[PDB]
Amino acid sequence: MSSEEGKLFVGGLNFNTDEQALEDHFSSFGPISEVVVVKDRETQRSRGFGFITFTNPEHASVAMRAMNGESLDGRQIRVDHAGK
Repeated sequence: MSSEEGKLFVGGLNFNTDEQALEDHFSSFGPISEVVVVKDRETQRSRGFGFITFTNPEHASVAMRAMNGESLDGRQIRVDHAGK
């Protein structure tokens, strides 16, 4: 992305993954500018893919560093930094 968005790409999201679930855990790892999660509109259950925006690429970098392929809600997710 080459931008100060700090957006990370999370894959394999847990079914019980939400904007708050992702924001809370990723917040702990680093600042969260914004959070977005793709889920079922009829089941309201995460589909295994979501987007998370950080304050700065540096913050985005820490989260993927501490979460890439790491058990999120008991299910490993892959955080590929959109920007960094």
